[PDB]
Amino acid sequence: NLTDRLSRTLRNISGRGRLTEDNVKDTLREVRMALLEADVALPVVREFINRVKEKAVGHEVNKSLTPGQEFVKIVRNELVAAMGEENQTLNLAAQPPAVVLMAGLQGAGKTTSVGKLGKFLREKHKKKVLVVSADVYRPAAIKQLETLAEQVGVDFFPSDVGQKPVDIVNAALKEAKLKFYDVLLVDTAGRLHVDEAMMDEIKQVHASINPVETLFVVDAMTGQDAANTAKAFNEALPLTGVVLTKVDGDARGGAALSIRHITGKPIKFLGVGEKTEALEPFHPDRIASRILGMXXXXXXXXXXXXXXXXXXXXXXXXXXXXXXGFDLNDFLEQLRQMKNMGGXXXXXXXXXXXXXXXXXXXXXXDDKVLVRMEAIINSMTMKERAKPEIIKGSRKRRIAAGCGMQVQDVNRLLKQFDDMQRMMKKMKKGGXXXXXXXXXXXXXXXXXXX
Amino acid sequence: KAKELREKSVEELNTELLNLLREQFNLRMQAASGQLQQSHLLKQVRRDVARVKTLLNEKAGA
Amino acid sequence: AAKIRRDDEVIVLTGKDKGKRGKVKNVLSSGKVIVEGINLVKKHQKPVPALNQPGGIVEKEAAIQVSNVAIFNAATGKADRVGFRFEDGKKVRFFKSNSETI
Amino acid sequence: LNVEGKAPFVILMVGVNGVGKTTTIGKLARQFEQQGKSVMLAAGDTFRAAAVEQLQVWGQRNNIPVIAQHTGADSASVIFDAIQAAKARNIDVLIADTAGRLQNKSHLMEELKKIVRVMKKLDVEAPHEVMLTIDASTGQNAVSQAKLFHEAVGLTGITLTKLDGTAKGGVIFSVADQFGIPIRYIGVGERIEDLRPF
Amino acid sequence: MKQSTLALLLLLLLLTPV
Amino acid sequence: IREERLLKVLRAPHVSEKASTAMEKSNTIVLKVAKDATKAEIKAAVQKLFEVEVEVVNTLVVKGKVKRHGQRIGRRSDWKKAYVTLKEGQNLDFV
RNA sequence: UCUGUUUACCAGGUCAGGUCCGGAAGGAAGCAGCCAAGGCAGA
Ligand SMILES: Nc1nc2c(ncn2[C@@H]2O[C@H](COP(=O)(O)OP(=O)(O)NP(=O)(O)O)[C@@H](O)[C@H]2O)c(=O)[nH]1
Ligand SMILES: Nc1nc2c(ncn2[C@@H]2O[C@H](COP(=O)(O)OP(=O)(O)NP(=O)(O)O)[C@@H](O)[C@H]2O)c(=O)[nH]1
Ligand SMILES: [Mg+2]
Ligand SMILES: [Mg+2]
Ligand SMILES: [Mg+2]
Ligand SMILES: [Mg+2]
Ligand SMILES: [Mg+2]
Repeated sequence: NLTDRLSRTLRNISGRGRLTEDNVKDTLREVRMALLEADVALPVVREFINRVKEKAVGHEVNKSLTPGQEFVKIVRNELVAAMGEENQTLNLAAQPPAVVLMAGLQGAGKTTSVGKLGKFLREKHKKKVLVVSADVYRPAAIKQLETLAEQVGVDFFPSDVGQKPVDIVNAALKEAKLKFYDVLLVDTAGRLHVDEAMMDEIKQVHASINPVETLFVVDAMTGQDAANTAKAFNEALPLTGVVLTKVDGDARGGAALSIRHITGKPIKFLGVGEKTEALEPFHPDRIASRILGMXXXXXXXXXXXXXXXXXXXXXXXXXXXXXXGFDLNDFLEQLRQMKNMGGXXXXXXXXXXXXXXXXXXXXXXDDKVLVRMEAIINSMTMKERAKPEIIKGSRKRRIAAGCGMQVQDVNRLLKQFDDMQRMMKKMKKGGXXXXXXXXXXXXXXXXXXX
Repeated sequence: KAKELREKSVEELNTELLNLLREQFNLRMQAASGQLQQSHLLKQVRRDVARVKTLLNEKAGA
Repeated sequence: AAKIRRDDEVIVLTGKDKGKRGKVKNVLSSGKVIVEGINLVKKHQKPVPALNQPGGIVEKEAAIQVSNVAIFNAATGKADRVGFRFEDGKKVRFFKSNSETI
Repeated sequence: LNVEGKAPFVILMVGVNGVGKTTTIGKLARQFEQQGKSVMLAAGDTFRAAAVEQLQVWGQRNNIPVIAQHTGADSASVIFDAIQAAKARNIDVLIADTAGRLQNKSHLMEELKKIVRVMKKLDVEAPHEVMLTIDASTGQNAVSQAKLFHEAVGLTGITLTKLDGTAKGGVIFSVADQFGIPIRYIGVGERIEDLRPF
Repeated sequence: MKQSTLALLLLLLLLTPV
Repeated sequence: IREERLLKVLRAPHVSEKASTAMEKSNTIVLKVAKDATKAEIKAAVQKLFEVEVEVVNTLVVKGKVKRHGQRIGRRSDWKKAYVTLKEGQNLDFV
């Protein structure tokens, strides 16, 4: 949670006019102690913050002379170029065959990441995927891959602990070339970088498969040893890329920076939940912005994921509002669809303009509130949903009693639907550019918060 | 302040005052763009200016 | 020359809280003080979405006239009245009964 | 650690994803069976793919009964019934697994709390032990892990794993300084004999 | 598409602070 | 001119649809300036402080509206607006 | 004696969603949708 420390830091800087180099210094020190609190590659903390120090001395901006915009912009863009220079769109280069391996320390997230890639590339590539587990060591690891593969709808190549990993992956590659697959995901056992028999074993594995891609998997909570791990794995194995996992934790995962300092290999993907859908393309703009608290890249990516899962359902709510007008039917459809894409952190990060006025500790529980709405509007007869104005006291007693909640809550939800009804009408009558530009941010006077 | 400023020559005061004006300009430029969180800053600088000026005078006056 | 100050432990002479003791949060200009656990009122708050303020009945602490609170002597366990003397060159407060400094 | 005198003595295992909970449970199971204790296992990870099977395989290897349920079932349930089968077989120690969860998710922390409440409702005195598993490659983020985990389930102990690696696991110092939570064991490999006393 | 962004953006959003 | 005067001229960026329109289409920015400043001094002050090239500065004076607060009739203060033409050359942006 | 149709909570059954108890095992009150049904108009 750098944003607590980095917020006091870079926000402190963004206050003071024509800042002395001393609070510049102190702020750098707090970024250092902040990344030190994040257990990111402590020597690489020192290096990074020395770089930020040298960069932050002589900048001038006519737009706004504020040095805090300079520290925020510098820390951002510098973490950006050090983390691979805005590589989101690029990802991995696809050839008609592709063979990718997942390697790294015990428990970093390799098996999970393999299935995430499977799902993601299954969606984007429109092609066929085969996966295989080279892990004969961890109990039930193969079964884990089989389960994940069955869940993501990806062909699974069987293997058991009684075999040799080389023979297994050789068989897998053979079957794959025979059955005309393209993307191949090979999940390997977790291993210490200082374990020679294992590292040799998978040097042999790589030698047998001849992969186009070797991906090192990093827990974002990985410590100072990262630079030592990445190098080791890059010296024997050598890796062509990096995946950074568990970024949904408060760990800042700048260890990958060390990993990208030694290796020089791009970081392709951000693991952002425990679910298969949780593979994101990595992007330094997104991780650095995510740290800083306000983001333009993650705003366009969460509005484009919301718009992708909600396209046919907002066109279903727009067709029913074209025929019967806006009802609790079109609203309820909006509710279930809205509950399926639901998350709060990907929503507040999309809007920096509203988060500048309100506390960043603001959270509505979407899983709670949304499903509550679905439930309450599941307690209405179809006439009350298509004709909401007839909902009365006894009706709200009935609705409140049906879902096992309070009448006040139902009042609140019908209030919400009232506001969204109005908004639907205002959107209907006015031109899109006028209705979007005429929205007012009200202060009861320019004096703030009152 | 004002003991601190008192021990500086007229020139360094004249470099200080211009600095303060640049800072002031920048600050109200921020406040005008609605990007300003701490408002306590305007008053800080707006008053410091006066301090400086009030010295320049007495260094010329006597 | 102000007798009752922040963080003094006081005892309440008058009102529904008569006899209760507590700690001073702050003072107000009008001669009113606000004391810990003292003079709770039940206030109704219209829920405010900007401050993420829920609604409901908030028990809050309402200002009490400073004439009504006495500085609590911990030595004697009694309410006291206060006076001023000069010790060192500094102006200091003391209890009238045992004439000991604070 | 003293596991003596309870029917059973129940130990809850907590920690974030991938730290070594399920393997550690295996190791402890061995360690205490070596001391003549009768031990059984709760697979309290009913969430992650093969999270129960993995422990069941460990218990199969160690001849230690593992209570098990379906994927999608309740973890706390398997833990309770595990305490019950534990009592039924007249054993000293049950070791309750839990699904990995990031400490800052904070609903899952509440899931752990629920588990605790469960073990409380079977045996009024249990669990007497809550142990947090920390990875050695981890660090000052595991400070915060110790914070939300201790704030949640009231940890009585800590086991640091993967100390056979190059990582010194120094973050312990900052944790133990803060919460005064005693370090119990250090995991030094992936086999059953790889547990050591701190 | 547009109407998606329009609707759901200030739907989710406008629901949170208002 | 003296620089000390300059830094006192330009109050604030003027934000509105007309403003945005000219800024995009004709390459022109819109300023609230001190009531007494002149085209000379505004040309000078932009060219100096934003360090970009001014072509010409057109101005007008806005009479403040008349308002009522609690029956009382007040008068919002006057002020001066300046349309400031930059040559196609420079590209002025809000970061 | 059959057809359409309607009839929010306050006849009945199923009772999704959600919600109470429990750790679970599982029960449970029951909104909505469906079916009788209350009818009636037409026969
Ligand atoms: N919250 C969260 N959990 C993740 C993420 N990626 C993986 N995990 C989780 O972390 C744990 C370890 O993942 P797993 O795939 O077994 O890692 P592994 O590297 O294959 N382990 P091993 O080295 O034993 O083979 C699993 O609980 C899993 O669900 C992520 O991006 N976010
Ligand atoms: N080298 C080494 N590896 C260990 C040690 N302890 C556990 N591991 C390993 O780390 C990986 C994850 O272990 P596991 O027991 O599945 O961890 P978990 O915390 O139960 N994972 P989840 O949160 O997904 O349930 C396994 O490969 C395992 O062999 C250790 O002391 N040393
Ligand atoms: Mg694995
Ligand atoms: Mg486990
Ligand atoms: Mg002209
Ligand atoms: Mg004119
Ligand atoms: Mg006036």
